[PDB]
Amino acid sequence: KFPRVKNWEVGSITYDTLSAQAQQDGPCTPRRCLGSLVFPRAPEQLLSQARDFINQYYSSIKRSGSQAHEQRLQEVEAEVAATGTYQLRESELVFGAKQAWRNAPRCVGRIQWGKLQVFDARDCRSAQEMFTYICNHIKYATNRGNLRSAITVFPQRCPGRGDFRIWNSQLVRYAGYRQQDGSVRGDPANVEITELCIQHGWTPGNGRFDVLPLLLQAPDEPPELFLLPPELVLEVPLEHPTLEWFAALGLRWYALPAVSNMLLEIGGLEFPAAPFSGWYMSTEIGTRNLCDPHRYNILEDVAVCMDLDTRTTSSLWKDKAAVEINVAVLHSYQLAKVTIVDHHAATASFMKHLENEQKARGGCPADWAWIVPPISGSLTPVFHQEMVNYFLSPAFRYQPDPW
Amino acid sequence: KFPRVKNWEVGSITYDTLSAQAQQDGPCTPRRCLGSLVFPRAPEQLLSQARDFINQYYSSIKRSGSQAHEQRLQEVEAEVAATGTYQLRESELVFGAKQAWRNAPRCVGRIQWGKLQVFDARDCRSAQEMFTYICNHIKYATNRGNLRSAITVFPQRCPGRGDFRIWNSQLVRYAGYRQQDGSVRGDPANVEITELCIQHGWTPGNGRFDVLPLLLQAPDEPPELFLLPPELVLEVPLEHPTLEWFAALGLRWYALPAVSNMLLEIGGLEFPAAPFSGWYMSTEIGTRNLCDPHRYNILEDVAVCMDLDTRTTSSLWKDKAAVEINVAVLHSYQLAKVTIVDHHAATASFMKHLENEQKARGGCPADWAWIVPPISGSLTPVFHQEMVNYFLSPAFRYQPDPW
Ligand code: HEM
Ligand code: HEM
Ligand SMILES: Cc1cc(N)nc2cc(-c3ccc(OCC4CC4)c(CN)c3)c(F)cc12
Ligand SMILES: Cc1cc(N)nc2cc(-c3ccc(OCC4CC4)c(CN)c3)c(F)cc12
Ligand SMILES: C[C@H](O)[C@H](O)[C@H]1CNc2nc(N)[nH]c(=O)c2N1
Ligand SMILES: C[C@H](O)[C@H](O)[C@H]1CNc2nc(N)[nH]c(=O)c2N1
Ligand SMILES: [Ca+2]
Ligand SMILES: [Ca+2]
Ligand SMILES: [Cl-]
Ligand SMILES: [Cl-]
Ligand SMILES: [Gd]
Ligand SMILES: [Gd]
Ligand SMILES: [Zn+2]
Repeated sequence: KFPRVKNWEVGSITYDTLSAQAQQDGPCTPRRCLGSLVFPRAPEQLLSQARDFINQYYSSIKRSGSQAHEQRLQEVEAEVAATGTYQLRESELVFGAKQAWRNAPRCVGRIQWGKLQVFDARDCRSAQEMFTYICNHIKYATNRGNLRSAITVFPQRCPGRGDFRIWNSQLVRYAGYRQQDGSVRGDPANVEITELCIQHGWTPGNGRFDVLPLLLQAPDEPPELFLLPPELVLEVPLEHPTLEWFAALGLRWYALPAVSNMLLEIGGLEFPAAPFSGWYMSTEIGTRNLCDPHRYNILEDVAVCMDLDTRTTSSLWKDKAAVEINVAVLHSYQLAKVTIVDHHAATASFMKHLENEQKARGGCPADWAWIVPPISGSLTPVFHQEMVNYFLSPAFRYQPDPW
Repeated sequence: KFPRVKNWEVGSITYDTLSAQAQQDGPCTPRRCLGSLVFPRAPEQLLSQARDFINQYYSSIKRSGSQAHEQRLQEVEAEVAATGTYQLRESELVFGAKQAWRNAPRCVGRIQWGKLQVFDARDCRSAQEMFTYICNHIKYATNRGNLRSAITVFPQRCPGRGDFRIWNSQLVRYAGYRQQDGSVRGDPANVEITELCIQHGWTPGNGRFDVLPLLLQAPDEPPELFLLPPELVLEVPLEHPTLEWFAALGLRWYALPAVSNMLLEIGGLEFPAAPFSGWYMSTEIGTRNLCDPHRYNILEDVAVCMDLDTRTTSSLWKDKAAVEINVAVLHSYQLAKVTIVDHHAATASFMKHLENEQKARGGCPADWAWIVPPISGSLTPVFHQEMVNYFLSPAFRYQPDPW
C-alpha cells in the first residue's frame, strides 16, 4: 500500500504512488522522523541513473520504446563504457533542469516548473566567461521587473578537473559586516561570504544593503571577484501603503532570488554550478529576511514605531508588526512593478500543482514544513494538506561550501 | 547513531539520545517521510511492556533494581498468569499518565507535564458514574477559570469485557447541524457526534454554539445521553479590546480543552477512556477553531467588518483578520480571568521544556508541524528548532471511533 494522503480542508484522499520510486534515501526511519532537519548530510551506478533519466526523457515526449529511445540508451551506454561519463543532449539538459525543479520538495513555486529558461553554459571555460553568463542570466530573469525563471547550467563535474563553483549562495546578496561588537551590520546570513569577498580584494562598504560581488571559481583556480553592474541589480525600496514613516527605515530588498550554491544532478551527472532564479514569495523577504532574529531582526523597531505594546506577548505586537512588514514588501514590489507573489497566492498555486502532479505522476514530493509559509500557516491551504517528502532525480542538492 | 539537532536562530547543537529508546515504529522510512500525516497509520507481549514500564517507574524514583522493584515485577507476572492482565498501583498510574503527556510529541504545553491532577476512576461502572467522574473533572479543572491540568482514568480494557468509551471527541463541543444547502450551522467538526447525540435522544438546539451532550458508553451497554449542567461549562464570550463590533458577532468559546477520545497506554495496559484537560493556547481557538475553512471559517466575516480589501490576497486581509481574532481571544479570556496562553509565551515555554528534557533524559520527542503555531510560525523560537519525532510509552494514542 502506498501512503494515503489526506486533505483536511476538503476531506479528499489521494495515494502517493510516486514515492515508491524514490531512489536516494532520506533521514527518517520507522524509529524516528527527522523531517524537520534543515540538512540531510563508478561505471555501473552512473549507468542506471543515466538509463532512468533517458527513460524519463522519452516518457515526457511520449516516445518510450521508440527507435530513438533505444538508440539513445545504447548511445549513453557506449559513451560511459569508453569515457566513464556521458554528455546530455541539449533537449535532455532542458528537460533535466525542469524535472529538478519539479522534484524540489521544499519549493512552493513549482506550478511554474515547465516555464523555465535553460541557458546552456556547458562550453564555459573560465571565471570571466562565467560572469558574462551570469550577467546574461540576471538580465534575462530580471527583465526590468517582469521576472522570468531561468537557470544557467555551467559545465558538469568531470574527473581530472576541478568544478565550476559560485561561492555566493545567491547571485544577489547584501553584505553582512561582522561589526567589532560581535554584532553585524547588513545581512547576518552573509557574514562568511562577506568575509571571503574582502579577503579577495573587494573594497567593502558600510551600509546594511551593500550588494556583494561574485566570487567565481573556474576549475583548478581560486575564486575570482566580479562586481555586478549596479544597473543589472534591480532593487525595491520598501515603503508602506499607509505607514509613511516606514520609508524612513531605509529598507531595501532586491528583485531577483537567484540561488547559486546548489548542485544540479541529472541522470548521474553533476553540475556543481547551475544558478537558478524565479521571483520572491513576499514572506521570504518580509518575514524571514527582515524579521528573523538572526537576520535583519527589525520586528521590534517597526512595532515600537507602530506604537504597539511590546511589553507583553499577548498584545500580538510581533504578529501585527510582521503582517505590516509583509504588506510593505508586497506594496513596494507592486509599486516598483517587480514580480512578487504573496504566500496566499503561492500556496494556492501549489495546491493546483499537487493536483496536476497527482494526475501526471501519481504524487509529488513535498516538504510540509517548508511549503507552509512562515506566517499565517493554517490560513493557507497547504497547511491542511498532508504531504509525502522523498527524493527524486533529477534533483537540486545542497553541496558543501567550496572553501 | 544519535541524531544531531540544531537551533538555527542560536546555533546551538544537541544530540537526541532518547530517540534510541523509541518503543514503537513511526510511519517514515528512508524512502519517504510521512511526518505531516495526522494519523501515521497478550499474554507474554503484555509482560514485556509491563516489565519495561515497571523498570521505567522504578528507575525514575531512583529505586532501580531495589526491593520493591523485584516484588512489583513478580506481582504483575502472577497477576497476568492469574487474570491475563494486571493492576497499576495508584502511583504507577499517576506516573504513567504524566509520562504519557511528557511523551506526547505534538503537545506544546509539556513544560507543565509534572503538574497534572490524576483522578483514579478505575472503580467505575455504568455511564452514570462516568458522568459524575467527568463532571467532577470538569469542575476541578475549570476551577472558576484558574484552569488546572487533570486526567480521569476509567477502567482499563480487559479480555472478555467491552470498554468504557466517551463517544465525544471532547467533553465540551459545539453542535454542528446541516441544512438543505449543505452548509453547517455551528462547528463543522462535530456534525457526526451531533447526529449521534440527536439520534440517541438529544433534542437539538439551533445555535452556532450549542454545547453538545455527553454520549458516555459503559461496557457492552449502549451509550447513554447525558447533558452537562450549564453552570459547569465555563464559556468565554469573545470581544475585541478596540473593535467594538466584534462582540456583536456573537463569538464564544469554552474554557476547558478536555480531549475525551484518545486511548491512554501504560505498561501494556490500555485505557480507552481517560479524558485529560489543560488550558488553551489562544491560536487553537482564534486561528484553528474559528478560522479554519472547515471549522467556523469566520475569517472573511471579521475581515469585512474591519473594512479590509478582500478581493486581492496581497492586502493580507486574511493575516490582519486572523491576528485580530487571536487578539480578541486573548483579551476575552484575560478579561474573563480564564487561563489562556498565547503562542509566543507557549512556544517560549516549550523551548524551556526542550532544554530541561535534554538534561533530564537526553532528548524530547517533538512533532515540529504541530509544535510550530498556525500563525506567525517563524516569529516563534520553535520554528528555528530542529526536532526529532518518535513514540515513547506510556503514551496517548488515537483509537477508532466506538462506531
Ligand atoms: C518561480 C517562482 C518561485 C517561487 C515563488 C519559489 C519559491 C520557493 C520558496 C518559498 C522556497 C523555500 C525557500 C525558503 O523558504 O527559504 C523555495 C525553495 C526551492 N526552490 Fe523555489 N521558487 C520559485 C522558483 C524556483 C525555480 C525557478 C527553481 C529551480 C529551477 C526553484 C528551486 C527551488 C529549490 C531547489 C528549492 C529548495 C531545495 C528544495 O526544494 O528542497 N524554485 N522556492
Ligand atoms: C496545560 C496546558 C496545555 C497546553 C497549552 C497544550 C497545548 C497543546 C496543543 C496546541 C496541542 C496541539 C493540538 C492542536 O493544535 O490541534 C496539544 C496536543 C496534545 N496534548 Fe497538550 N496542552 C496542554 C495540556 C495537556 C495535558 C494536560 C495533556 C495530557 C495529560 C496533554 C496531552 C496532549 C496530547 C496527547 C496531544 C496530542 C499529541 C499527539 O497526538 O501526539 N496536553 N496540546
Ligand atoms: C528560485 C527561488 C525563488 C524563490 N522565491 N525562493 C527561493 C528560495 C530558495 C531557498 C532554498 C533553500 C534555502 O535555505 C537553505 C537551507 C539551508 C539549507 C533558502 C533560504 N532559506 C532559500 C531557493 F533555493 C530558490 C528560490
Ligand atoms: C489537553 C489539551 C490542551 C490544549 N490546549 N490543546 C489540546 C489539543 C489536543 C488535540 C489533539 C489532536 C488533535 O487533532 C485531531 C485529529 C483530527 C482528529 C486536535 C485538534 N487539532 C487537538 C489535545 F488532545 C489536548 C489538548
Ligand atoms: C528548524 C526548521 O526546520 C527550519 O528553521 C526550517 C523550517 N521550515 C522552513 N520553511 C521554509 N520555507 N524556509 C525555511 O527557511 C524553513 N526553515
Ligand atoms: C497536514 C498536517 O499534518 C495537519 O494539518 C496538522 C499540521 N499541524 C498541526 N498543528 C497543530 N498544532 N494542530 C493541528 O491540528 C495540526 N494539523
Ligand atoms: Ca559526444
Ligand atoms: Ca434542497
Ligand atoms: Cl532570500
Ligand atoms: Cl480545541
Ligand atoms: Gd498614515
Ligand atoms: Gd461600518
Ligand atoms: Zn519523517
